[PDB]
Amino acid sequence: GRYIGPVCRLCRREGVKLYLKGERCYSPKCAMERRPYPPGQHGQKRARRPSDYAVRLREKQKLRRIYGISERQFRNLFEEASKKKGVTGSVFLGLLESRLDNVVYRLGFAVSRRQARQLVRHGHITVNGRRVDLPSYRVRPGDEIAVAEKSRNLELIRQNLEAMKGRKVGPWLSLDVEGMKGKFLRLPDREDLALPVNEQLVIEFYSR
Amino acid sequence: MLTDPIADMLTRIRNATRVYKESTDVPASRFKEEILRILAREGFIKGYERVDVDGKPYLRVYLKYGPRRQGPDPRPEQVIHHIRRISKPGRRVYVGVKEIPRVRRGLGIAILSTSKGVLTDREARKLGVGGELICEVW
Amino acid sequence: DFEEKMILIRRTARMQAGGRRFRFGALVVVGDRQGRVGLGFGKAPEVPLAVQKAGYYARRNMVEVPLQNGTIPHEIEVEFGASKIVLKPAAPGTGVIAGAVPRAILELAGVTDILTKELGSRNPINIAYATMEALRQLRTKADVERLRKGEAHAQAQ
Amino acid sequence: VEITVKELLEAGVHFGHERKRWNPKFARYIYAERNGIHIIDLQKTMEELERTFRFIEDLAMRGGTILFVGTKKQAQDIVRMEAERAGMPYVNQRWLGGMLTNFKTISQRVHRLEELEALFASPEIEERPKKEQVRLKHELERLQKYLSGFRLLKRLPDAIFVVDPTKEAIAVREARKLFIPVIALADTDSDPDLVDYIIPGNDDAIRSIQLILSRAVDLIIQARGG
RNA sequence: GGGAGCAAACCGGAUUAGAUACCCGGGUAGUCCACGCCCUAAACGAUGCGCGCUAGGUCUCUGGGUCUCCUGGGGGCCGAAGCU
RNA sequence: AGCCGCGGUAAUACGGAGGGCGCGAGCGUUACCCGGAUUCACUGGGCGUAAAGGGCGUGUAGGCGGCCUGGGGCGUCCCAUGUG
Ligand SMILES: [Mg+2]
Ligand SMILES: [Mg+2]
Ligand SMILES: [Mg+2]
Ligand SMILES: [Mg+2]
Ligand SMILES: [Mg+2]
Ligand SMILES: [Mg+2]
Ligand SMILES: [Mg+2]
Ligand SMILES: [Mg+2]
Ligand SMILES: [Mg+2]
Ligand SMILES: [Mg+2]
Ligand SMILES: [Mg+2]
Ligand SMILES: [Mg+2]
Ligand SMILES: [Mg+2]
Ligand SMILES: [Mg+2]
Ligand SMILES: [Mg+2]
Ligand SMILES: [Mg+2]
Ligand SMILES: [Mg+2]
Ligand SMILES: [Mg+2]
Ligand SMILES: [Mg+2]
Ligand SMILES: [Mg+2]
Ligand SMILES: [Mg+2]
Ligand SMILES: [Zn+2]
Repeated sequence: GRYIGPVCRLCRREGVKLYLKGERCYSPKCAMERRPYPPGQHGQKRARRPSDYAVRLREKQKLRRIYGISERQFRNLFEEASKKKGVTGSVFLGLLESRLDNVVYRLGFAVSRRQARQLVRHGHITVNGRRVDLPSYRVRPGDEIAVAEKSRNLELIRQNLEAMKGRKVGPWLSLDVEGMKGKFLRLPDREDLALPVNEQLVIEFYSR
Repeated sequence: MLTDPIADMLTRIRNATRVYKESTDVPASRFKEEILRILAREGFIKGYERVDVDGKPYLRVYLKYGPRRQGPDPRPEQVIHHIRRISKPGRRVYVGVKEIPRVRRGLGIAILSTSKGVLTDREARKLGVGGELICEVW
Repeated sequence: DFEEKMILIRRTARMQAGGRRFRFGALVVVGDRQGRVGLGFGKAPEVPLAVQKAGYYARRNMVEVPLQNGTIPHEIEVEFGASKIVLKPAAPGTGVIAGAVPRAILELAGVTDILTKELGSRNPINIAYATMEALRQLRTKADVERLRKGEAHAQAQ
Repeated sequence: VEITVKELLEAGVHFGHERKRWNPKFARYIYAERNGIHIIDLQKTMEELERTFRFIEDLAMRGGTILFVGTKKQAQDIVRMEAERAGMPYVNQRWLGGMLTNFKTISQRVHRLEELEALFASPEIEERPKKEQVRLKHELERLQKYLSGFRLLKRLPDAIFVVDPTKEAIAVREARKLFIPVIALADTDSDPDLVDYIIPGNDDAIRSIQLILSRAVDLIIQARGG
């Protein structure tokens, strides 16, 4: 299935915050905040040089975890941007944002990505006016990501549809706060997304 | 016995240069003349002059070089960094247009014999024909 | 002020009456990823005394690089020893594909994209200045029509 | 001042060296072999002397510090009294592999001379036990020997000046590396592409040496007003 | 056919712990000629064979010329460029 | 235990534990195909010592070839077309 387990420990594995714990992950709690060093018995001891391949892999893992999809199809998404006409680093992401489970988490309707998924899986979501239980979902420019009326008066929807009067979307996006709607303007750029990944280093792991 | 009129020339001018000889002389063909007019159309060589060495017919090619480099090896740069022939005899090499390659990512020249004669991949493809693929300079 | 990766280290043997004696050797890069890049090879009695020294030789052993949209201007090949080094420009998005040691040297010199193979003998050190030379020898669409033609330049351009 | 064909001749400048000890690249520069031992074309020293005085005149107008190198036992005390007149640094005695690609390691030895001149001035020397006294004496002159031209070389020279680019093809090969320009006086037994600013003329003629330095060291001082 | 001298095998003497060897005194094959076989070799520059191109220096054998030197063909050594 | 290798009382290598990395309804092992392997070398190799120049010639099939112009257009290039 999906990975399911001790999430804020990769808040610390690759050494920087991955906001996957979600609304806690802006505390002086999310695990990183306390103890930067990554897991078990040794995590505090002196860390030596990382192999050329170490680093090659770290920065791949980060981007795989951070987006909350498992390897086997993190691949067919890479290998589907390769097969596509344009910059490979920049196409890749481009079809991470078009996935449904992170079409929500940037459209507001959730606290973290792992949560944001549940709402997709469970019949809660509208796509060009229909119900989609499919995180694997290719959201195109002009699509309509909303909520089905039935779930609307749920707290989790709403405390989150709240806070959005203090934030903004992401410039490829209109949020319709009140009407509970959302619109996919275009794809992103590598202009926008300021992730803590370096993407060529990802591709240099999918060269070997 | 003597086999390759052509490959021979290259190797004179090869060995000629890498010594930094001002001038060097090669057994007057019609081919060797038309290949040569290229090599100065495209500034690898200053130019060839027809000269008779011992009442025998010949071509005097003058040699182009780099400029006085410094360092501890003050020896320039053959404008001809590598010249070498592809259609070898008994082992020949005929390319269409599709099959005409480009040399050093466009920085260089491939020489052709075509139904319209003595041609560079640029002049070659611009013309839209091909044939025996000959040598290769840069 | 020069960022500097490190390629390889080794312990080498001398000898003597009663037991061996040694010395260590350190292969080091350098390079402002926009243009330049050096290499050193350093020997010294205790290790990071060498690794430090190897950094020295690289500062003098510098090679400006013709760079062009993070890539290599033309194709290229060079021998040095029986270790045969290949480079070749890659497009935007293909990026430092190259084994162990060109990566180290190409990256730090500043290449985004490149293609690459290593040949026959693979000993680091040869393939090191295999490529230090491969790069000393890159030539530019202008450095070039002003090597040739440039007999009478500025009548042409 | 200026120079003619007339003057060079009497010196023995056409007077080349052998054909048995001979550098092929020296081609361009000869007339022939009147008795197997070559004759330099001085109408091709007028060429490489013009140009190779212009370059010296510029350097004395942008005040350059020009090394002097002659070790061939006749050369020496003519290198000398022709650098001294010029205000210069000269390696007359014996070149050292280093003195250019190692100016530091060497120049840690000037100061050790300059320290020892001054140590010998004061009275505190005599206090040191007289074993060291004569001992540390020796070291004084050693340094005055192989350096009494090096001292005034406080940094790295704008051009080195050889009389034999084959004896000290050592030196020439240093200033090869550390991109200094080279100014050499060469007969035929000497690679002439290893020099940028070159004089074809006699290696060992103690009158060919003599004119050329004493006519160089003019278009130094004249070009530095005086 | 020939057999002086040399000399596997072989006969003795000596050395050595033992000596079927090293050392010594003889010894047939055989090396020698023929005529037919045998057809291997560290048969070795351990570099198959022709032609064209690329600093030279000395040495040496052999040719030709207006022979202080020039120019052909060989055998050697040291060295440019370049190869390794 | 795939390779070099670890174990002869301080085992990061064996068996357990805690901890760790990678993957996930699959994760491993065995068998076969290609890559690696420019280790069959058209692209893309080599023989002095490293595996390798025939022990030397002759010459047949076959492979290959100098300068000047012209006829053929078999190859090779080019365009239209039928097929794939
Ligand atoms: Mg699945
Ligand atoms: Mg239901
Ligand atoms: Mg090789
Ligand atoms: Mg190998
Ligand atoms: Mg006997
Ligand atoms: Mg018989
Ligand atoms: Mg017989
Ligand atoms: Mg026989
Ligand atoms: Mg046999
Ligand atoms: Mg043979
Ligand atoms: Mg000879
Ligand atoms: Mg050499
Ligand atoms: Mg134990
Ligand atoms: Mg264990
Ligand atoms: Mg293969
Ligand atoms: Mg091989
Ligand atoms: Mg062998
Ligand atoms: Mg054999
Ligand atoms: Mg023919
Ligand atoms: Mg014809
Ligand atoms: Mg036809
Ligand atoms: Zn978290």
